[PDB]
This record gives sequence, C-alpha cells and structure tokens, in this order.
Amino acid sequence: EVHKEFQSLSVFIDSIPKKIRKQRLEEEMKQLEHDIGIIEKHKIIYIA
Amino acid sequence: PPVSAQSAFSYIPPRRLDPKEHSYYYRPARTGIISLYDCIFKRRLDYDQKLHRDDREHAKSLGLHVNEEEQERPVGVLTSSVYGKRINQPIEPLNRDFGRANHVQADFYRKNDIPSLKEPGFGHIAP
Amino acid sequence: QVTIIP
Amino acid sequence: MRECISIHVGQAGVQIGNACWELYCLEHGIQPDGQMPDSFNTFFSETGAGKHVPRAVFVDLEPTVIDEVRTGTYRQLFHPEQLITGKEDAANNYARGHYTIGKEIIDLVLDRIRKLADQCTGLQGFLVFHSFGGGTGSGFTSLLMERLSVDYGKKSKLEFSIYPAPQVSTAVVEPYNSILTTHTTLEHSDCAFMVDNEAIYDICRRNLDIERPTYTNLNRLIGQIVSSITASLRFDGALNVDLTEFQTNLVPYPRIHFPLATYAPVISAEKAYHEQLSVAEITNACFEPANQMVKCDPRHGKYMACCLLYRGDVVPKDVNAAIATIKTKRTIQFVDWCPTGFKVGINYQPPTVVPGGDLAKVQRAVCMLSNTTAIAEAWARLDHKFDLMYAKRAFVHWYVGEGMEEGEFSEAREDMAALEKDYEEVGVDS
Amino acid sequence: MREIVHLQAGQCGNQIGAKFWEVISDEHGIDPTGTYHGDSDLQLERINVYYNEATGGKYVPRAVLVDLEPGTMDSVRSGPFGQIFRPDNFVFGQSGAGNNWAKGHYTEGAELVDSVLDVVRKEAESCDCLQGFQLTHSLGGGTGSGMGTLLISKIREEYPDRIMNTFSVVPSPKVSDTVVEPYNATLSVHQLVENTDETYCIDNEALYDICFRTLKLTTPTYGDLNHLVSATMSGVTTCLRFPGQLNADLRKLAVNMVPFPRLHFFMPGFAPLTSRGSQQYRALTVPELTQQMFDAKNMMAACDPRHGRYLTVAAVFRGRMSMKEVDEQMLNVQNKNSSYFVEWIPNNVKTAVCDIPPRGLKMSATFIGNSTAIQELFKRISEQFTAMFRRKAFLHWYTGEGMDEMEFTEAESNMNDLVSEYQQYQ
Amino acid sequence: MREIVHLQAGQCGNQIGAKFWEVISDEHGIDPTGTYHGDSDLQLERINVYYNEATGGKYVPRAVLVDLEPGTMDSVRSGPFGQIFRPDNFVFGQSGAGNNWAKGHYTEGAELVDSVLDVVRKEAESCDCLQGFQLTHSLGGGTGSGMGTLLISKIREEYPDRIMNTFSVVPSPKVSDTVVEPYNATLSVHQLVENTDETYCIDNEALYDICFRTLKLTTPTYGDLNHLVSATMSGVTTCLRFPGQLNADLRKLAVNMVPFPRLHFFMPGFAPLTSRGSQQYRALTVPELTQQMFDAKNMMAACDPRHGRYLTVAAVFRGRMSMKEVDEQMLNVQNKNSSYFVEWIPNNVKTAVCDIPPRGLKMSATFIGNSTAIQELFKRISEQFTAMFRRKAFLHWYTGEGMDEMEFTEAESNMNDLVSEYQQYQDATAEEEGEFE
Ligand SMILES: Nc1nc2c(ncn2[C@@H]2O[C@H](COP(=O)(O)OP(=O)(O)OP(=O)(O)O)[C@@H](O)[C@H]2O)c(=O)[nH]1
Ligand SMILES: Nc1nc2c(ncn2[C@@H]2O[C@H](COP(=O)(O)OP(=O)(O)O)[C@@H](O)[C@H]2O)c(=O)[nH]1
Ligand SMILES: Nc1nc2c(ncn2[C@@H]2O[C@H](COP(=O)(O)OP(=O)(O)O)[C@@H](O)[C@H]2O)c(=O)[nH]1
Ligand SMILES: [Mg+2]
Repeated sequence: EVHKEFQSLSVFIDSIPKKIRKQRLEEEMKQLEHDIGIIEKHKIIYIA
Repeated sequence: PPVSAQSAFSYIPPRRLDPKEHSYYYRPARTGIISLYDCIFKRRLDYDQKLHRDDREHAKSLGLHVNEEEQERPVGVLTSSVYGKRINQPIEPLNRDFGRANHVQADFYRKNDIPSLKEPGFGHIAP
Repeated sequence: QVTIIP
Repeated sequence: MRECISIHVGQAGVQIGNACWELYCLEHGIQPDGQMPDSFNTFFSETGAGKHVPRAVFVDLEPTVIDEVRTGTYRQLFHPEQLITGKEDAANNYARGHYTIGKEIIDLVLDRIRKLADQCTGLQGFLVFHSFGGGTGSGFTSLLMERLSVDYGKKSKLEFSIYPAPQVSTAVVEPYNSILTTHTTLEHSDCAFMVDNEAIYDICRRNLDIERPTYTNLNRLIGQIVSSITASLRFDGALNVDLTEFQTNLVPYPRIHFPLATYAPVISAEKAYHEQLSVAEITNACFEPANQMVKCDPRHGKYMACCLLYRGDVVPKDVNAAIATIKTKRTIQFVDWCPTGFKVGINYQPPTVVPGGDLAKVQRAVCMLSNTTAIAEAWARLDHKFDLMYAKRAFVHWYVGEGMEEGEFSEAREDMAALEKDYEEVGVDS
Repeated sequence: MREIVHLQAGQCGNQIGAKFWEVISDEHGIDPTGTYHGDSDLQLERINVYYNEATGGKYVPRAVLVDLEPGTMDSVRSGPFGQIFRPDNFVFGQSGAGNNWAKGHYTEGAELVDSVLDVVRKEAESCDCLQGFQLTHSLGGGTGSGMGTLLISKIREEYPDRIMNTFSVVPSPKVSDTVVEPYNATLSVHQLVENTDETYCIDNEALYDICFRTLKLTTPTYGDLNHLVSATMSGVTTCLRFPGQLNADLRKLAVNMVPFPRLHFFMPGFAPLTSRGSQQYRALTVPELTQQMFDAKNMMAACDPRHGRYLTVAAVFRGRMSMKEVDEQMLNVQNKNSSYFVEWIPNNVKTAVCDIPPRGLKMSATFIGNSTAIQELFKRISEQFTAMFRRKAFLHWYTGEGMDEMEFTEAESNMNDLVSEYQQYQ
Repeated sequence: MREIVHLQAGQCGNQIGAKFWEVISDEHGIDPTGTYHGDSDLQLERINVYYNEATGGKYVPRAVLVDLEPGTMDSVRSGPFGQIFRPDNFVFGQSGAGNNWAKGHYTEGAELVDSVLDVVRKEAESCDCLQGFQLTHSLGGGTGSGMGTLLISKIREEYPDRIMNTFSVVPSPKVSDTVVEPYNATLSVHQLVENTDETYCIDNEALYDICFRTLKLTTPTYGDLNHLVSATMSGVTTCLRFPGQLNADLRKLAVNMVPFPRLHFFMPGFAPLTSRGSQQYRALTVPELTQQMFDAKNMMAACDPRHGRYLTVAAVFRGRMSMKEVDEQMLNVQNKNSSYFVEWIPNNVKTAVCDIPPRGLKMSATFIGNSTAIQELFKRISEQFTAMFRRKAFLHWYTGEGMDEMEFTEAESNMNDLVSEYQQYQDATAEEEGEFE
C-alpha cells in the first residue's frame, strides 16, 4: 500500500509539503523492508 | 474520474475469467504471482544457461505447453494444428504386403567368421 | 540459528 | 537404396510440407515420436536406437510458421536443426529475397543439404516446394537453385510450384515475382509441375461435397499426388516407374519442361458408395476440363506427351483397352510428330487416407502428367498483366532500392517473349 | 522477436496511447499491477514485441511519453493502467507551446529533443531485432505537430533503413477547435510526405458519425473515441504476435500499399462495429464483414471514396475462419465496382487472415485503403491556409519566433504539386 | 595473508574512512561491538587483510587516525562504528591546520609525524608481509594536503618496494568551499605525482550530479556522499578477500593501467545505482551494468570523458556470472567507440570477476578509468592558481612560516608539463607520419 502511494506520487516535485511527504514515505518503506528482512532471516522465533 | 468522462462502452477491470465455457479457450485463468513483494525481492541469483538474454525468459518456446493444450481442446484454435489431431484413431489397418526389401543384401553379404575354413564342431545338426 | 526479539 | 531429399521454402512450402509428412508417416506406419510400433528408405534415415529421421529441410525467413512446427504434434519427429529460420521475411519482394536477406542463410542451408546428401550412396533427385507469389518462395529459391546447380552437376530437380490464378490473388505484386522467377527456372531446372489455387477450389466445391474448404483440405490432395508420383520407388508393381524415366518421356525439347498434374478419382464417401470406379472411367476423368487442377482448357491446344500412374488393383489388359478408347476419341488431339505419346505404370499398393480427411477408400487411383499446347494462354494473360503494371512504373522503386538494376525487368520480359515464340513454333503441323 | 518502439507526442496522442496500452494489456491478459493473468500459451509466446521483461516475471511497455506540460502525464500516471509504465521514460519540459508550431519546432522543442533521443536510443539498443517505430500525434496542437515532425526527422536520419507508421488526428472542417489549425497542419504535412513510410489519417467527424449512426451511443466521450482508434490500431500488427494462415507484417503492408514514395496516406476502417439492439439480429459470417467494411458510413476519415478512385486495398482478418468466402466476396466487390478501382492495377486487393480474434468476438477485420479521395482533404486545408495567409493573419506569433516568410510559400508549393500528383494518377 | 594498512588524515578523510570501515564490517559480518556475527564461512577465510585478531575473539581494524585538531575524532568515536577503533591509534596535535599548507607540512606537522610513524611501524611490523598502503584525504584543507603528502613522502622512503594507493578529494570550480584552496591543491599534487602508484580523484560536483539525476534523492547529505565513496572503496580490493574466477589484485591493476611512471590518475565508478522508485522496474543484467559503465553521468570525477581518450580501463565484477556476455559486451563497446579508445594500445580494458557480490544485491561491479580527460582538472587549477598568484594574494600566511617564493613557480611548472604529456599522448598517432605537418 505504501509503495502504491509512492508510485501514485507526481513526477515533478518542488513543494516543501511534497518533499516532506516523499521523504516520510521513503523512510516508512525502508523501515518496513528492514522489519520484513529481520523476520525472514530465520524460521523459528523466540521473543523476550 | 468525472462521471461525464466515464463511459460504459468498454469497462475493463483486472482481468477475471468466467467459467471455462465462457472463454474462447477451454481453460481457467492462471493465478500467477500472488505476492508483489515476493516477486520483486525473491529473484534468482542463478543464471540459466540456455538463455542468451536473461530478459527474454521464454526465448525459444521454453516451457510453453501449447502442444498438449491443443490436444486438450476438442478442436484446435490454430488451423495449422488440424493436421495431427486424428492420428491415434485409425480407419484402415496398414497393408504391408507390397513393400520393397533388400534380399540380395540380406542373403548374399555376410560379416565375418569365414565359415569355410573351420571344422563345424559344436551345434551342427544336419538339415 | 535462533532469532531473538525484545 | 533409392532416396530423394525434399526441401520446403516459404510459408506455402512449410504449410504444404507438414501435410505431406503426415501422409508419409501414416503410409509407413510410423508414430509421431518417430519409432515403429525396407520401403521407408527413400524418405527416412535410421538411428541405432531405431528412430526414423525424415530427410526434409524446412527453410523460411520468418518464425511464425516454423514455431508451430516446433510446437506441433511432430515436434520430436523432425531434426531440431533441419527447421532453419531466418530473421526477417522478404515481404513479397523478389529483390529482398534474392539480394539482401537470402544471402545470409544460403551458406547454412547448403551446409545441411550437403550433410544430408553425405548419407546418400546414390541419389535419385530433389523435390522443391514453393509458390510464385511470396518473397521467400520466389526470391530465395532462385539463388538456392542456381547455387545447387553449381554445386551438383546433373542431379535431377523437381519443383511443385503454385501459380497465381487468373482471377484471384492474395497480393498485388505477384506478376513481378512470377516473371522474374520463371526466368530463372527456365534454364536452371529439370522439371517443374504447375498447380493453381482456383481450380482446386472448384474441384473441392463441385465433386468433393465441401461448401467450406480450407488450406488444410488442399494440402492433402496435392500431398496424394506427390505420394502417387513417388509410389513406385517404395512399393513394387507390374511396371515400376523411376524419377529419371517419367522425366525422359515428358521433355521433347530442353526449353519445354512444364507439365500439368491431375488426380483421379477424387470424390466423397457418399458418392463412392453408389458409383463403382473401374479403370475405364477413372482414366476418362483425367482429361476432363471440369476435373483438371490447372485453370486452362486443353481443347485449345494439343497433347505433347502423357504419363499415367496407376495404384492398386489395376490390370495391364483393361488399361490398354482404356487407352485405345482415349486415342480413338476425336476431342483429344495429339501432334502429328508424336504418334505414341503415352506411358503407363502400375503399382500394387492402393492409396491411403488420413483420419479426419475427406477422400474415400478406393481400390484404384490414377495420376496423369500431361504436356499441353494450351498452357501458353496462362503465360499470355500474366505477360499482359505484367506489361500493364510496367507501362506506368508501378511498384518499381521498391525493387530498385535493394540494389536491383532496372534492365532485368525488360530482360525477363523479352525472354518470356522468346519463350512464347518458341512455344508457338512447335505446335504447327508439317 | 520483432520489436516496435512506441512514442506518444502531444496531449491527444497520450490519451490515445493510454487507451492503446489498456486494450492490448487486456488482449495479452496483463494485470494492471504488471503481472501475467492470462489463459493461453499463445499470449506469452510472442509478448516481447510490445513489452520489456522486468526481473522476476513483470512486463513493462516499450513506450516513451513526451509533451510540453507535466499536467497531462499526472492524469496518465493516475489513470487506470498508468502504473505499468517506466518512471524514467517520462520526459517533459517546463513551458508549453500553446498550439504554436513555431514554438514546438524551433525554440522550445529544440531542448527536449536532446533529452529524449537518449531514451529512445537506449530502448532501441536493448532489443535485438528491431522491426521499427510507431508514434501517435495530432496536427491541431503545437506539441503533436511541432516537435513530432522534428522527432521523425531526426529518427529517420539516424535509423534510415527501417520502417515506421504514424497515427495522425487530421483537422476537420466543422469541429475545428483552434483558430491556427490550418497553419499547424500545413507546416506538418510537408515534413510528413518525405519522412514517413505509413500515415493513417483519423478525422474527428468520422468518429462522431460512427457512434451516432452505427453504435447509436448517446454519450460518445473521448474514452469511446480512443477505444475506437485503439481497436483499429491494435489490428494492424496482429500477425507479428499471433500465428495465422496468411502472415502479413508492417513491411508486408507497406510494400503493397505504397506504389510511389509520395503516396503513403491511408484511410483506416474497422468492420465488426454493430449497435446494441441490432447485435442479436445480425448473424456473424464473413460476407457480412465485407459488406459493412466497404460502407462509406464506416470510414475513419471525412472523405467519400465515391468521389475518388481506389488505389490499393488492405484487409486483415481476425479469428478462425476459412477464406474461400474471403477470396470470393472480395472478387465480387472488385468486379461489381469496376469504375471505383484503378484499371492500371488489376488485383487491387490484398488479404490476410490471422487465427486469433479480439477478446469477446469470434472474428474481426481491419481495412486499410489508399484512394484519391484524400486530395479533397488536402485541397480544403490548402484553401483555408491561403485564405488565412492572404491577409497576413497571425504572422506575429510565427515570424517573431525566428523563422522567415518564404517557407509558407514552400509549404504551399509542396501542397500544390502533391494534389497535382494525386489528380494526375486518377 | 596480504595485509593492507589504512591511513586517515584530515576531517574529510576521517569521515570517509569511518564510512568505509562501517561498510566492510557490514560485508564481513562484524557487529559494532567487535565480535563476529556472520552466516557464511567465506567471510572469515580472508579477514586478516583489514583486521587484527585480539583477545576474546575480537577483531580491531588496521587503521590509524591522525588530525591536527582534536575535535573531529570525538565525533568519530561517538559514531555508530567508532567503538571498534583502538584508542592508541588516535594521534592528535594541538593547534588547528588553519587551511594552511605551510602549517600542515612544515611547522605543526613536523613534530606530530614522529609519533605517527611510531604507530605505523608497529602496525606494519605486525603484518605477515605488507601488500600496500591506503590513505584517504582532501586537497582543500591543511591537514589533508600538507600532512597527508608528508606521510606519503616519509613512508615511501622507509618502504621503497610497496604499493601506494590514495583516494583524494579534488577541488571543484563551482561549489568551491575554501578561498585558499588553489594554493593547497597546487602545492600537493606535485608531491602526489612522484611518490604514488595509484591516485583516485573524487570530485564533489560529479557525485552531486550522481545523487541528483541517477539516485534521485531529495536530501543526499554527507552520509550518502561518503557511502558512495565507500562502495567504490570496497570494490577495488574485493579480490584479495574473496575468491573468484578471474583474480586481479592491486598490483594487477598497477601494471595494466600505468603505461608510464607519471601517468597514474584514475577516475572511479560504481556500476549498480538505482533510484528507490525504479529499483523494481528495471533489469539487473550484465548488458545493463556494461551500459551503466561508460556513461558520463556516472563518473565520480567532474571531467567529461568524451573530451579525451581512454588510455586504460579496468572493470572488476562481483557475483555469479558467465564471462562470455562480459567478454562480448566489452568487445562491443570497444568496437563501437573506436575513436574514443587509444589506437596504439589494443585491448584497452582489463576484466576481473569475483564470486561474492555485496550484501543485499544480485551483482555489482566497479569501473576504474585512466583517461586523458583528467587534464582539464589540472589546467583549471593552474589557471585558478596563476590568476590568484599574479597579485601575490594570500601569500603572507605562506611566506610567514618559512616558505620561499619559488616553490609556487615550480609547482606551476610541473603542472604545465604534466598536462603536456597528457596532450601529446592524446594527439599521439600509431604511425609517426600523419603529424608534424
Ligand atoms: N495452394 C496453396 N498455396 C499456399 C498455401 N500457403 C501459402 N500459399 C501461397 O502463398 C502465397 C503467398 O505467399 P506467403 O503466404 O506470403 O508465403 P511466402 O512464400 O513465404 O512469402 P513471405 O511470407 O512474404 O515470405 C499465396 O498466394 C498462396 O498461393 C497453401 O497451403 N496451399
Ligand atoms: N480523436 C481524439 N482527438 C482528440 C482527443 N483529445 C483531443 N483531441 C483533439 O486534439 C485537438 C487539440 O490538440 P492538442 O491537445 O492541443 O495537441 P498538443 O498541443 O500536441 O497537445 C483538438 O482539436 C481535439 O479535436 C481524443 O481523445 N481523441
Ligand atoms: N565528499 C565529502 N567531502 C567532504 C566531507 N567533509 C569535508 N569534505 C570536503 O573537504 C573540504 C575541506 O577540507 P578540510 O576539512 O578543511 O581538510 P583538513 O583541514 O585537512 O581537515 C571541503 O571542500 C569539503 O568539500 C564529506 O563528508 N564528504
Ligand atoms: Mg514467408
């Protein structure tokens, strides 16, 4: 869903709210990939 | 989109096939890849050897089952496939009486062992 | 070979 | 011992060739995989495992018709290399198929035809399948055949050409490709048979009880003719017929080597249920203008020579009684310098049919090969069509832009004129 | 195996191309996400003609999108199928042309050309056997006629021995939506006659009359018009990607329909168009199609062939059928209308049959005709041009851009001998 | 078995080196604590190249950190990966450089290098046998240029038969940061010609163009600048630490790319660079990586390669791949751009293939180019030098520390001849006829 919004963003970006929204989306996607990779590293999971 | 620009001559959704009798072909739709994220991160590190370009995956009919799907259809969608449809039910049996052979080569010429210059010995029963 | 999460 | 290499060029050759190689496999009892469940030696090569490889070479400049062969029911039957595919089609251009594109693949097809002829202890001849309309079937086969004549000196070569009909046509530039190729086959050929599309359309609609015929339906009937021609190499008979000898009785002069092929009987199963078919009427059906497969009337000309091929239960006596009836009939006219113009041949095996086909099970069939004076009318209308194109410079720049020089258009036309005056010179009585 | 590059110039060509990529993704069963959801192994057997593989089993179009305003592609990207495109193929400027041919060709259009030729060269180099190009434009706008004529001039001199085709929305008399359209059309057709192999003329009057008289649609919006254009545009390149009994590619059609290098303007047509209520009573056969195909009410351009002569006729057929009726009926219409065909070309008509039909119909047909009726369209454009030019109107938006007065007489002379060349062959 | 001693000088060199040690510890699976947390066995097979085994199974880097100001290494040790460095490798003076080449090379730098060479001697005599030296610095400041070239001069004297590799941040014409920058650039490239075997010139403008146009970041801050350098860093020496089909170390690159002993200025390049919005829509193919090599937009040195000719090109690939499409694409590029490669040197491109790609990527590659287009960088510095020199501007801060006037004239003269061998070899023809007309 977040990547669908990211590709739904416009092609030319110059406004400050547009840049802020783009950067927030990019950081969200990066952190989502980090969590998915951490979970997908191995099969069995123990938590504290 | 505006309702004025919206028209009902041709509304195309993501392509859903009705039951197999509704399609031009006799087969339900392929499921394909269900996870875009798996599609975009779980690629192949290995390179397959026959593909001169890893882009064109089906380079020369690699893993396309068009042949037995033509056999599965009662009549083919290709007119070039009409030829081989009716081969495994025959109408008349084959007639093999009038077939040429090589009796000269099958009787006159032999390979080896030189049968003239040896005693017969083992396994010679008189005719 | 074991993942641990806080 | 005896064998012949078949080559199929163009989309016409490939789509006629899969129908031929179906008929060959059903006639010899060979499965599509290539294994039997010594008459096949003329068309197949043996593998030590027992698989039979056909001696056919499929060449085309586009992959749209070769891919269905590589994915059809005969995928594993053919050799994976004998299906040779080019890059771009000639697109009904003789200049493209003879000077720009065909030079890329000619070294490859000559390499395979040399490899396939290296297994030949002694070869009878070649069989070529092409059409005069298409660019691949006209432009490529002109350079292939002249290079084959340079490579091989006096090996016989047989064509099965498809002619542009007087009324129907599938393209506009067809009279250009026909004239500039029959120029090449005039001096670089041994024998070439003519087949028209429109006449077989009339035969299929009238006698065969089909209102909706298909290209699949024509290719079986012409496939039966080629099997009737090459029947006596495979199967014994009272009078065995060899490739060198019905080529002996059909060319009175080096210039005239254009016979016409007709087949009889060709009728449906319901028609054959009522009408019995003896030897006298099946050879009477050979000369009928309503039964010929070339759009010309032989009553406007005279017969030069005739060759008859018989299959099945045919007696040598009543074929001679039938020939005397044809000779004594007034309508059939022969030249004065050829009193004996007939040749007969008998084979014992009856023709086979394919399931899903049309032709009925018949004891006896006959194939007639005729040389007729009346065939010059077909060349007359196409020459008139050709000069009517050329009088206002129509479609000339497409040929010229490939490196094709302008004078060959006039050179081919004057040789086609000289072919007409040579043809008119013979048919006068002394 | 054979490769065609798509280009979209102007706003009008963008929505036509967007509808074009929608209907052929449906024809090949491509989901709007980008994956494959299809029901044939023939769909994927030749899919690389219009698509590039993405890694892991995705397909992206081989198209580039150009204009002078970024507001157009914002709707295109946010469209129903806008998410399949490549985000680096979008090339745009900052200042619009404003329906000025001078601005799109000389001053402003000279900067985006240096940025788009890198993209189209990178896309053409990636494919192995490039067949040619295709592009869509409109002659009533500054972008579609200004830089599009410069785009074809530079591609032709860079790739000389290839083929391509244009799809041009020709201006029409009564629905002229811009006061400078005769100036935009006249200066663009002069570039097209020597630098284009195939040109297909689309008239907005004809597309209105198709829906008014044949489809009987009460609201024929631009989405319906583009689907009508895309239907007759997807059918000309069917034999490249689908097998058939009589194959005919773009080079096959061009060598037969172009007898002289200055005669390459063609009037398209689509056969199986049928209204809503009359679909039930209309019984689908081959001789039906050729009766509707040659109807003057079913043409794609506002020119009546009854006032002209038919040079050559192209008809490609879609779907499984036998073609004795194709060959017989098309002989019947050639022998019956003896005075409507040229006598110096016998066998005016070329046929082609493909096995795969469009989705939802057993069969279809597409008609391509070369005729002398287009000289009436060229002479009415020329007479509107010389009426506008006689009193020196709107010349300060062109001569002030850095281009002189003599080219107007040059383009007028190029229109004079073109209609003379068309008339003398009649 | 072949160890590499890393040197970091100046503020710019320390920040890039901190990013460099972060990248290759991520490659080798070293956590910031100092232990080993990896999944494969090939990470540990060649680990002594950059690391020293310590007590408790911990690994410490073989790097020394020098600076005339103390404040920078507080930020270095407070970073994410600054706690792996041992404290006695931090050597600092007292007074700042002042952006003065005289202070960094003669007055402040003289006392400090006696303590710097003590630690370097201890590290190099703890290796099995050394392979080479690696140094990160910038020519703009005083510590990076003045002390950086002094450490090159003294080490090359002490170790004569080694390999010397440097990664230098050249000045830029338009985003120029220091007013006295053309003085320090001119007074340091002279020392870098004589005593270096490889020189890797990196420009800030060219990497800004890479981030703006190719990578397409709204805010590519200095964390993203130094990471792109660090990716190019590890691609040069990935052969010494990982196995591959075709092996080529620094000495392989030294022999093949240096035709004459003073022609050793190379521009770097890192092949796979995708934006986040187009990470998903493009194919990572060996034809694509070859296409992303030679475009002028991907260069880290701000010199147009089309204005010159490639003397020698090196390409080091990583990942599982057959070498025919590698060999076919190199031959296709050399054949299509025949005028842009030198005629009297056949086969201008050397290929190297490794089997271990970087983390989180399918395949990767590194482009290194010895081109004659680098002469524009040297002539624009000399023109900026001479114009500022003609009015004797800013020279009392140089002549007040004991420098004379004629050193500036000598360095200008050696820049004037250095571009002269670049120009005559660019215009050199395979046959002696065809010129001198
Ligand atoms: N009788 C008969 N003729 C055929 C058949 N298939 C194709 N043809 C002939 O082929 C001619 C046109 O040539 P094409 O179909 O284009 O094939 P081609 O010879 O390879 O020419 P290109 O495709 O342009 O390379 C038509 O006029 C047909 O007469 C067939 O199955 N039977
Ligand atoms: N057939 C068709 N024509 C269109 C469509 N949209 C706009 N047009 C025509 O395009 C003309 C305006 O062209 P314009 O958009 O200014 O061209 P541009 O400057 O190149 O973008 C109008 O006269 C319309 O008739 C469409 O969806 N279909
Ligand atoms: N690429 C890059 N350049 C840097 C960075 N930090 C500083 N610089 C450059 O270094 C130059 C100043 O060098 P300086 O710090 O005075 O050198 P020093 O006095 O020897 O420490 C400036 O022109 C910057 O462009 C960095 O993190 N990345
Ligand atoms: Mg063909």
